[PDB]
Amino acid sequence: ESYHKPDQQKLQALKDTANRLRISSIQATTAAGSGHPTSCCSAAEIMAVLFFHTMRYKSQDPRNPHNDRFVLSKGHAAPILYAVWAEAGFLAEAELLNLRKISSDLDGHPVPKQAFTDVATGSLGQGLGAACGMAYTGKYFDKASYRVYCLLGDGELSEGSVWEAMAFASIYKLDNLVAILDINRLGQSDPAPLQHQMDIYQKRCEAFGWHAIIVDGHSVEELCKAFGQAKHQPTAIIAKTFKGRGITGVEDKESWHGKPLPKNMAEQIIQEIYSQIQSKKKILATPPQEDAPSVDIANIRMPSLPSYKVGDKIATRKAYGQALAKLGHASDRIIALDGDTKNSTFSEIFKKEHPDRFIECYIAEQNMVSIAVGCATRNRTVPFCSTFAAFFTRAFDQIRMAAISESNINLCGSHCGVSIGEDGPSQMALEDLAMFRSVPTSTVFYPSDGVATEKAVELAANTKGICFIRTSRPENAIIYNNNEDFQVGQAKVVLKSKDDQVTVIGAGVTLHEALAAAELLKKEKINIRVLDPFTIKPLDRKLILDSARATKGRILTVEDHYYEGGIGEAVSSAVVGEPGITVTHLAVNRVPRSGKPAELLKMFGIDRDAIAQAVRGLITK
Amino acid sequence: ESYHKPDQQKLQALKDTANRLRISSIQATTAAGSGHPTSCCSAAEIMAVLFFHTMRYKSQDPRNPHNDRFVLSKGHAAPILYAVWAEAGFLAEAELLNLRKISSDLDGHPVPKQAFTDVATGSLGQGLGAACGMAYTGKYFDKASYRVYCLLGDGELSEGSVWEAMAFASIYKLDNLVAILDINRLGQSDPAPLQHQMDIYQKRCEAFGWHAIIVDGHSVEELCKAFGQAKHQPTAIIAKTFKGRGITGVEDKESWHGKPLPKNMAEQIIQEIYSQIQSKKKILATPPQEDAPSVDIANIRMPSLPSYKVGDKIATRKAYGQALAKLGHASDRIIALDGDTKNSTFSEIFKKEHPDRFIECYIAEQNMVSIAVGCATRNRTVPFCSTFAAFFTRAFDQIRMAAISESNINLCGSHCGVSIGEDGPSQMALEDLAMFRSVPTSTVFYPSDGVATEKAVELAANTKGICFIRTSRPENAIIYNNNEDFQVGQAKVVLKSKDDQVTVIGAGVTLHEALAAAELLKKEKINIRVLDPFTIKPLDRKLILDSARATKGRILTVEDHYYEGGIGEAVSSAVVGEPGITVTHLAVNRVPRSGKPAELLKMFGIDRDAIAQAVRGLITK
Ligand SMILES: Cc1ncc(C[n+]2c([C@](O)(CO)[C@@H](O)[C@H](O)COP(=O)(O)O)sc(CCOP(=O)(O)OP(=O)(O)O)c2C)c(N)n1
Ligand SMILES: Cc1ncc(C[n+]2c([C@](O)(CO)[C@@H](O)[C@H](O)COP(=O)(O)O)sc(CCOP(=O)(O)OP(=O)(O)O)c2C)c(N)n1
Ligand SMILES: [Mg+2]
Ligand SMILES: [Mg+2]
Ligand code: NA
Ligand code: NA
Repeated sequence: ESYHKPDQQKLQALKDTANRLRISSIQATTAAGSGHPTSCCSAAEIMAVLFFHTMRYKSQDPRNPHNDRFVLSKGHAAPILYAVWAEAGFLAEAELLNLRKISSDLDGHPVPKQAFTDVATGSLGQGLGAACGMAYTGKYFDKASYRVYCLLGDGELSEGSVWEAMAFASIYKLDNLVAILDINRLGQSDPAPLQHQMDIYQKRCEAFGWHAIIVDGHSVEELCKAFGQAKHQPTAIIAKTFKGRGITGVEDKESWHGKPLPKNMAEQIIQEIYSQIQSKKKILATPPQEDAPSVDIANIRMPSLPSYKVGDKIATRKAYGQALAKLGHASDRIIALDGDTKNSTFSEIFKKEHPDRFIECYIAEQNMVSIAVGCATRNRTVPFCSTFAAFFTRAFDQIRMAAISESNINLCGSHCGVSIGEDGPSQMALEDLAMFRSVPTSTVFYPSDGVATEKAVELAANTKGICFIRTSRPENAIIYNNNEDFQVGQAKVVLKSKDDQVTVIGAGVTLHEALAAAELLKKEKINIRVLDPFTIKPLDRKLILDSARATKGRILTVEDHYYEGGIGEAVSSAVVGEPGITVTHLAVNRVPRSGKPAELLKMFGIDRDAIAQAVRGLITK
Repeated sequence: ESYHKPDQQKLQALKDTANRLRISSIQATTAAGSGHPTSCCSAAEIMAVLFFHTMRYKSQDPRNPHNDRFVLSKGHAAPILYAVWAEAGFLAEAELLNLRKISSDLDGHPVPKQAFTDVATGSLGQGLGAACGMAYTGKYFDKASYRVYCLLGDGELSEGSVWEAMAFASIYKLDNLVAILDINRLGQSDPAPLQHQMDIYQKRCEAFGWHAIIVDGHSVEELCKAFGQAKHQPTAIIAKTFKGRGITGVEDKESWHGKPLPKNMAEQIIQEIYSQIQSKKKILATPPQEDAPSVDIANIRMPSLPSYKVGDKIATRKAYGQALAKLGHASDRIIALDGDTKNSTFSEIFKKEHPDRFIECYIAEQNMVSIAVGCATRNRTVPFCSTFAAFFTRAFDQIRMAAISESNINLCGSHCGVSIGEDGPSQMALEDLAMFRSVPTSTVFYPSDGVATEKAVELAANTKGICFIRTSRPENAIIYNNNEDFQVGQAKVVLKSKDDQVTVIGAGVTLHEALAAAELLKKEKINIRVLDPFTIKPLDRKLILDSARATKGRILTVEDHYYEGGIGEAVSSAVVGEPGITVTHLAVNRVPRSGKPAELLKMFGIDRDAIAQAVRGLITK
């Protein structure tokens, strides 16, 4: 479709639109008594041109799969996003004045309870990565005509996650992606480092493989023209703007970030702005080409039961890769992402079988999570991203924001605990249960053998929210029949007798250490009940207490994790006050060190001998 | 001091050194059965030239404050670091063969139990930020002649944290810093994105303000020359290398990252390499100019007691800034860092009073933490870094690695919980207690008024490990006398009577809600004991149980945090099994939303009315 070169009337209408957007941003934030009108005002021409000249979308159906995508990475400009959607006719204009109220959904930063919002972006520097996932999906998966536009602040460009996204987009040739940089000179508490050194922004963007265009960000004509030419690269529109543009005496000034105008001032400024508006008549949105495919929404089922033999040995990290590849044969919706760790996590098995649905994200965990979030938007794909669980700590803010975004992504973190052995603590995940349990939409799977791992992958695929699967480096025996039924929130008793003296709860390597401890103790005529949680969150509280009532009220938890936030604390929190119920914990008490897996389990007090000694001390207490 | 231009004999000795380093890296990793010899071999000439021509250091005193610093950012090249320190005469050569053993300190990645290691770097992309802190300290604080050298991998350069550090170094004119990029074409599981496109690396470095020099990374002469010229910019030595250099048939090949040579192969390769060595005679290290100043090690004490009046109102975020500024008058060792949030966290007060000791880190939380770690190395400074607690999640891997680095840094995170109100959940820290409690060297302060905040700052300054202070946005009454004694691990009973029916544990805003609940309940002739933990980690278990025994065994915890990993779980874990002891929790059950602070405390069930209802239900249970 050809560029429609605007006439003066259309340009004036875009100017009028921009000024209406300024007025609304001021009105809403003054009414609220909080917000960021000066951050809205620098972006007003950009927003007017994108929404009312460049982009193609259904104004009454913002989530429509054919629409261009817009990502407001500088999320504190939310009032101007709300204003554009009122201008487009989707929101009632009166509702804008209810910004930030508990009675409204026009919250302080954008969130997906709003139909026009796909991802939450209030933590700066994350929007471009989500936009990259949307664009990758558009070009390679949907193979559709929609474009993706992402508006960033200049201070925001200090976040390294932005530059990971920059690099991703040029690696993957995202010529359907446009980044708009609101170079308004100022951050929150000082000028942004580069201020109005436009040439340095351009050099940085070009060095990272983008086509970079410097524009006057307050010229609707320059913006129309720059937006109106597609490229064969991701394109950066580097817009020179003034913070607080159009607010006399505030434009280009410090001390105004995140400060609303007092009511007397708002009135005077609004009259000034209003005097610039030539017509009240609004521009209409233009709809998209409807070429996005149908996506099925059905449950995804493994093509057959697991085919692992009891007593065979496999690491759960390898079972993960096998299971993911298997599920990829059952649904084309499954995609896999990994951060240069595919030979360690075994996501390489998926890549071998389904290369078109594997996304190499390189050593860039923050961006990987954001790509996954973007790919999951509008239910276009079912992403599984993997790395070492330790390195998911690099992406905690992206994971946190993924829950605020109501995202359905699946994360598999390998190499948990000290049982990795010789690499040492940098590679050892000892805080990942704490981290993922604190994510409010999470389900935490901790499979203890290959069968449980395959079942966890299948369950995760069909579970909403942030699903985490904790996998382990060493090989462990298969203990479950292939036809064992597994469910979220259902634990398994893997050893029991009628005279059990303690219920021992372990998972992964510590489940297997608990089973070996049981063999040790049998020597001593002491029996223990052994329970495998399967999911750490939610925890099968009923089976845990039923078990504990069978074993004199005594529970012992043993985990390859630090004491805080893990299995022991989950169990304690679930059962505290239950009469005759006691909980004793074994976990890792400090930063570990290198050695063989068995040696470290011993050093840190979570192997078979430690468990046996804790059981004896309970019995003799 | 002039460059000493090496003769052919010196160049040959550097070549011989490089080849000795290759042999040792192979021997050690073959002996261990794990490790990364091909990642060592690409760096062997770089390491030989740095250690035996360019840098100045005391070989027998690696921690000496006058020494040049070396940071191995690509930490999996640890065997070659160990080999250089054996070559320099500090380590016994036999010990190299004990790599990765539980009987050795030559662990899989470098760690500060090694005298020659300042920061742990096994999580890629963090070393350059630590190096920036070291260089900033050298140039601006110590005002000393030492230089800082940081070796990075090429895959590693995909981490956004690297680019934050790149930008920091050019902002702050770190002309005493050199980054060496080991452009060996390959990452772990595939070629690095840019492969041997040296010109693109150069353009990226130059765009970020560095002086960039492309060299043959296997030419000792080119390396000597490039290292031998100081600049007025941070300098990037962009070294074209081959992975596995010198290992015939492995050099430049895929499928060899992190794979040791089998013993038969090692023998053949080592003989080949050894045949290239012209002399066994080793080069000696050259010592530094001794111009680093003396740093005192004494306790740091506030110059006076707090001067806050009971019943006055102040937010703990503002008390933090006031307290930090005050302590800065007592010791020149205190430095402050903030990520473009100084007007929100009130670290601006410190900046006003002590501008030379404030480091603006911009919107780059990962790098901020790494700068702090680097500044704290060798005890040169006592850093306090601040941002919103929510945004510390962006830096969790840096914090995790800071504990592995045995670092003494202080972190103050503001804007905790839903009590911030209108910005919404992107800004609300609801997982920070979970996160910081999981850091094994942490102390977690949660001050409930301005007096407690000042005492927490003072205590943190004098406490080893990762200290976290959780501050709050809204103003709250001062409840403590200025002369109240505070200690790590000591809680306070702030309300008690002889007929108390429940012990209510709150902190920050929920302490004040618990006190208002107590006033509500008094109406009903119900008294409650109210306990302020002060530190969440370590928790005053004794006072909590003594309190609970006075209140019919009943504890109620109330927190502006998610359920997992916070105060309620800490308390439960501490007291589970204690007879007649029950714990009931109130916390935030899901992602919040915008509204007034009081409205959100109500919506999420953690305000005075929620507490009063939970107390009544205990009593009537
Ligand atoms: C990852 C990260 N780090 C820091 C910040 C903080 N911050 C912003 C806000 O969080 C808004 O999103 C902040 O203004 C709060 O509302 C302040 O709360 P108070 O309680 O103090 O009122 S916005 C921002 C600066 C961004 O500058 P630019 O990128 O240049 O954008 P522009 O406004 O100039 O267009 C900072 C530092 C966040 N949010 N995320
Ligand atoms: C933040 C982050 N993300 C990923 C990685 C993984 N990784 C490395 C190692 O972690 C070593 O530090 C990895 O090799 C493990 O030892 C493998 O464990 P196994 O159990 O599978 O044996 S190293 C690395 C690739 C780095 O490439 P370059 O930067 O190019 O360096 P070079 O080797 O070519 O010189 C990756 C992805 C870590 N560690 N950190
Ligand atoms: Mg700005
Ligand atoms: Mg490499
Ligand atoms: Na899922
Ligand atoms: Na401290």
